[PDB]
Amino acid sequence: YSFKCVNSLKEDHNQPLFGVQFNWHSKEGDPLVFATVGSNRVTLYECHSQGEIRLLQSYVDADADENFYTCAWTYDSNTSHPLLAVAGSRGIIRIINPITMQCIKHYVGHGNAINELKFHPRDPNLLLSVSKDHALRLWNIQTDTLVAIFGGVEGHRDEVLSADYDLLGEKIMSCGMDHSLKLWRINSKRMMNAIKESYDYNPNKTNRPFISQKIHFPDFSTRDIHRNYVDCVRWLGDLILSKSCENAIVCWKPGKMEDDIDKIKPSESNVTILGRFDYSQCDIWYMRFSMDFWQKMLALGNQVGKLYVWDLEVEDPHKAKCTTLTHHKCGAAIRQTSFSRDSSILIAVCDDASIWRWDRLR
Amino acid sequence: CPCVIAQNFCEKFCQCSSECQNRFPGCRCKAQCNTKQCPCYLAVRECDPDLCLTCGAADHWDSKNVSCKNCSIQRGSKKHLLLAPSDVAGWGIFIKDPVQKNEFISEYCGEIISQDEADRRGKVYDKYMCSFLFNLNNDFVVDATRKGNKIRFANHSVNPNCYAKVMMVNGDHRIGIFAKRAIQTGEELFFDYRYSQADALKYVGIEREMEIP
Amino acid sequence: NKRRKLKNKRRRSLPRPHDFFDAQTLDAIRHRAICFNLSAHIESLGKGHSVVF
Amino acid sequence: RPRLQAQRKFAQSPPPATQISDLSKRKPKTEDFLTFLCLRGS
Amino acid sequence: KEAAFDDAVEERVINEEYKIWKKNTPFLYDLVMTHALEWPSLTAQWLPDVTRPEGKDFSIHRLVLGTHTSDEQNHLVIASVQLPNDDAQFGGFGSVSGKIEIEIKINHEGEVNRARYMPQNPCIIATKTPSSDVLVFDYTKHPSKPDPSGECNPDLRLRGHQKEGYGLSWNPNLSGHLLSASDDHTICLWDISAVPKE
Amino acid sequence: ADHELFLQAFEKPTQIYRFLRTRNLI
Amino acid sequence: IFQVQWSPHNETILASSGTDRRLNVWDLSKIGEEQSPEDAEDGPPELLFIHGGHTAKISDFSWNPNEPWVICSVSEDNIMQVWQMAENIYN
Amino acid sequence: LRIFYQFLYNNNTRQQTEARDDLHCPWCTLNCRKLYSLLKHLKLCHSRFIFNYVYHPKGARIDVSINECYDGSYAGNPQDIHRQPGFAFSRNGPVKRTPITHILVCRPKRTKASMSEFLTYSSGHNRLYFHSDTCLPLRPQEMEVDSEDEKDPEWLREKTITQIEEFSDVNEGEKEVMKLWNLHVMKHGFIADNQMNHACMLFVENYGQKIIKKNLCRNFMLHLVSMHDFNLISIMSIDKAVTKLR
Amino acid sequence: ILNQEWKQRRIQPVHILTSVSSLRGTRECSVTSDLDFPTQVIPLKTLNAVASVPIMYSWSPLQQNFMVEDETVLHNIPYMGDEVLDQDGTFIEELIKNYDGKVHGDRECGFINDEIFVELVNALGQY
Ligand SMILES: Nc1ncnc2c1ncn2[C@@H]1O[C@H](CSCC[C@H](N)C(=O)O)[C@@H](O)[C@H]1O
Ligand SMILES: [Mg+2]
Repeated sequence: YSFKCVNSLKEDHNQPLFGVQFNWHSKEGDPLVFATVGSNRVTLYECHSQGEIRLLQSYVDADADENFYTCAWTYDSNTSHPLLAVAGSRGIIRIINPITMQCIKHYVGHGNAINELKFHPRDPNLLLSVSKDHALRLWNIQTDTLVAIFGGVEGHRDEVLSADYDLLGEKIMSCGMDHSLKLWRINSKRMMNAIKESYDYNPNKTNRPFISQKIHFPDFSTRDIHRNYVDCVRWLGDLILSKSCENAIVCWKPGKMEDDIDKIKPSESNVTILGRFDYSQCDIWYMRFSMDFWQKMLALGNQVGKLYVWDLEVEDPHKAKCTTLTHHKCGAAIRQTSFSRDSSILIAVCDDASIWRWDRLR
Repeated sequence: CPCVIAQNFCEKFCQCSSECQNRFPGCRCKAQCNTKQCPCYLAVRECDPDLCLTCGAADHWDSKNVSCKNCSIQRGSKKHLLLAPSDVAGWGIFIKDPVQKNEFISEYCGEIISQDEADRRGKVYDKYMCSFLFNLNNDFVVDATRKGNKIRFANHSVNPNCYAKVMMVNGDHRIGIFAKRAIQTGEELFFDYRYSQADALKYVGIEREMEIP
Repeated sequence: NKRRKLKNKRRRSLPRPHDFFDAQTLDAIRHRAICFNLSAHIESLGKGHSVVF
Repeated sequence: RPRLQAQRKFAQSPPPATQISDLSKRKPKTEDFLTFLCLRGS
Repeated sequence: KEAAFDDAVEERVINEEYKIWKKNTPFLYDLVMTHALEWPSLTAQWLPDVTRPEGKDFSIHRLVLGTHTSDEQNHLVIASVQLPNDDAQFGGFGSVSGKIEIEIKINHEGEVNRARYMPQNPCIIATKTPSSDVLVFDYTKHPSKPDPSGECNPDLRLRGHQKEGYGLSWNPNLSGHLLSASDDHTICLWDISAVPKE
Repeated sequence: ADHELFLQAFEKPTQIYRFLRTRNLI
Repeated sequence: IFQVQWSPHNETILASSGTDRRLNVWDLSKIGEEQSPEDAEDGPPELLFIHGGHTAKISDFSWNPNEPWVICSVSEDNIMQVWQMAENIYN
Repeated sequence: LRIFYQFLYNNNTRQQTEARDDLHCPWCTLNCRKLYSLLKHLKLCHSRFIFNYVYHPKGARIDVSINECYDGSYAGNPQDIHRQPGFAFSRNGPVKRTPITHILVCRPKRTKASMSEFLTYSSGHNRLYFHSDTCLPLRPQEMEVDSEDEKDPEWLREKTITQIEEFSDVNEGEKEVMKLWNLHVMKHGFIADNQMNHACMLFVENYGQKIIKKNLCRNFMLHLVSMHDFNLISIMSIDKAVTKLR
Repeated sequence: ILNQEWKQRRIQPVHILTSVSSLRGTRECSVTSDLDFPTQVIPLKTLNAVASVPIMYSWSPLQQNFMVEDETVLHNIPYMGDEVLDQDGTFIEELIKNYDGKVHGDRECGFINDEIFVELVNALGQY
């Protein structure tokens, strides 16, 4: 439980970055690779020993002005090539193949900026895209068809911000500016019929446009947790985690401690809070936390450049942990944290187009 | 009589007597309850299918070929509409097939709210200087932000080819849009918004054409 | 009309028609032209219209 | 005041009118820009 | 590879060039008429007959077009055109509604590889097909509204070829005399000047 | 005034016609 | 080259179509006529005109009766064009 | 005559030059022999800019500026622009699209040269239409009679049932009935009172098996009572319903 | 379970940038090292283009009007481009007065699950 600054870098365009994503699809032993997106550029690096990090590749968009926002690593079932997709303010989604160093797929169906991208833990052709259009879409990146559109008569009213798959990949949570957090399901018969259909469609075959699925109702929701924005949520086994600009992270479960997660009636009107976590100076929004693939530690960026670290272990959240690893160079802000498949290294992005690196000493 | 003090007639659902003079007779017109003679047409309404047993309004509540050109909204036979990025600002509707002047096109549906309520959302709509608000009567305002149909995507002009008509149907106000001339395939649609000329130039100041003379 | 006025159409700000050419197809032209000239020297010798050997 | 402050995303916070050759000056601006005389038309 | 990149470039260039040629046309032609069909064609034949309605500024002509669709029902088509027949006239030049209109559709089995009208009878035309034979038709014997079923009266098809071809020529002086030429390395000649038992 | 703006802008249309020059010439 | 067609109404006028997305018009009278170096760099004399409409392989074309100087053209791009050249070129 | 140029940049700056070997195009080296023809060839061919004739005393001067709009965008099947890459510009198989027709050259003027002067309609669909609800392209075949609009929106049927279920002071033998009816009401849009007789007729004509399978006909009759009470049924049909029921 | 399924795969390694001769002239990027390391330099890579579409929002279709009860509390606060209201931060307060200062989440003063409320009500005897 000790990371040390073994390297720190800085870009040249000096425009703030947002994204950090190790490729968690490393065949055991392969080098550590990770990427980061900035104003209108992407960056490819590789972790080396002795705090060495090596520039690998970088692309850029010129034909317009955009501030890229998110990324996600996946692969191709067909030939196992690594796959990275990104999206920015323009609201378009691109798909790049580093093996050929080209973009092979682009998607345009939103109406505003995008805010996050994630994949189904099991299926690799299912991309979830969260936007400001109040609508959370979901694509089959392989047959080039939309599937669902969550939002409508009972959706979010203002600029959905963040979402998160359950650990197994059948349940989602969503959070946006309207203090509102709503539950969606995927396991429903209708849903999976739809998905299977999606995996089968030839445009040349029919004169019909594929028929998506519109969903106008959350499985459950409330706004009683915070009295401010909510901009990042994390499934916890069957528990919940969320942050606000109120300088505290909270864990809770819906209903009562006795209430199972999978028996919850849609008209449920109660929630159970368990504990709180604390920190200092997160007085702005759009700042995220991450966790190890082994769900044992917690990382979080900070406004003034600090850090705050806990353990996801039996440490009682009343007095679970407190670990602040700090350096004296930048205190502008830190947007996002990221671990490898193991807990070896931890990266974070400062607000000034500067990178950091922290090598763990257990 | 509340009907009376409302300067409004009696509808068959009123409790004004079965001969209460405050009631309304009903269309009698023969060719179509449509031109400048038919009384329903003057006191702008649609000849209800209980009364105009002459212009066919009653007939063919199932069949779809009638004579009363003043029954369409109830039957609701709009046209086939398309969508595309406009040539003025963002999106904008496009018609599909030719149409003769003074003809039905569609309704302008939406949510309904009290007057003052509409003055709150409008405060924000003004900020971005974009809105969907539309005033229905002295008391109610229709809102096409969260719900509606394609027509919400029509653009403003000053010499347009369509116009609105606050009508009165079955004791309920509505809104219809009708062509202002003949129109063939593919054109775009407009109609004056009837803004105050000051704000009209503030929010909607695009011309699409220069001074011909 | 059989005869109307000349071509006149303008307003405050019409939408921009989203030009076609991309940087990605642009730079290839530049590169090609450079090595071409350094094989040819026409802007220097052939005045853009005559080829040296 | 606390329930009245708007939330914030970010922190608190040529002389010689020479010739057409200016064209031939412009398109190559590296890697052996020929004619050696375009630099005057910088 | 390379050819892909190169072709993208070439496409963009061609687009530019067409833009220029369009901008430059007005000083170049005495007429510009462009029209887009849903499916392309492979044939071209002007019907030798013309009608010119009075009180107007335009003639009327009929054109013989084929069809090679992707997969769906094939058709033989002949449509209408309103050429300006005037020197002082110029919505655009005449009426406002339309200057071109389809008038003749006939179901067709396979694409059209060739089509020419008979010089002696314009109501007689020939047809080369993806098959190894020839088809003849007389439009006056079929409605413009096409058979929604599909294939219909071949109207005395022919025989004598084994692969498809493209050659087609009636004899101008002699009726019925018509030549053919196909991948068979052969020239086949029918004489339909008199075939009572079709 | 980063004159590269004036440069970069008028840079673009040039090479196009330049290529086009040769092309049309042949 | 895939098509050649003489001109009705004109004894010395012919037409050449092919795949180059172009269309030519020749002249049998101007065979080897001394032309200015700029006329020559324009092209040889006997070549009369070149059509510049289509943007694909020109599938087919045709003269017509009933009209002196017009030809329709069909490409592989669902495109049908009809034109009449300017008059000044001849005479 | 010495010829000069001037390169405007929205007046924030500029640059000026002079034409060498003038009357030959500074780009395509086209030999124009007149200021007239040269001005023409320039304002037409090299169109991506704009020009102006200044007539400096030395013989000619042209202050150039960039075009502002220059609507240059792809002119083909307007759909290809959005084909997922690798398929766009396939150019290897016939494709169907909507018909259009333009006219550009109808009757020329054929005027004469005038240096003082120096200082097209549509028919058919000419754009890319989109789906009303997903903002996706619209194939030329999908734009057929399919009109993606009718009286019954799914989300509405759901919402009304749910709202009904909020009510506490009701028996299931009533809620089920109200829903089973209101939905069929929506399904056809009944307005005229002369329809209500046929209405209840068709209602059981559809929901016969169900109410039987629901064993709920007795509350159906209570509803018939209520409706006659509201002066829309005659007694001459109330029974007639229970008759047709079995 | 997940680690298991992950253990059934095989995935390529990436190769670092290798500039192609197709662009002898381009731009490049470099990253300074804040620590004792040199700086690497690599030519940028250009992406193809895609076309965008105008803005739009969420909305559900309809064919007849719809009643809506009134709204008394704000329940949410908008967000401009954070530079506009940097000059007109009062508009917020104006709106606040319009709704007479009432937004959901405000005046929360903690939380209540109505069970402790019932307990206090039974406990808060008349004193
Ligand atoms: N002609 C015009 N000029 C300027 N603004 C216009 C306009 N037509 C519509 N608008 C804007 O659009 C709003 C009406 S809602 C229609 C929006 C538009 N049709 C679209 O592309 O989505 C108005 O509030 C106004 O702000
Ligand atoms: Mg493409």
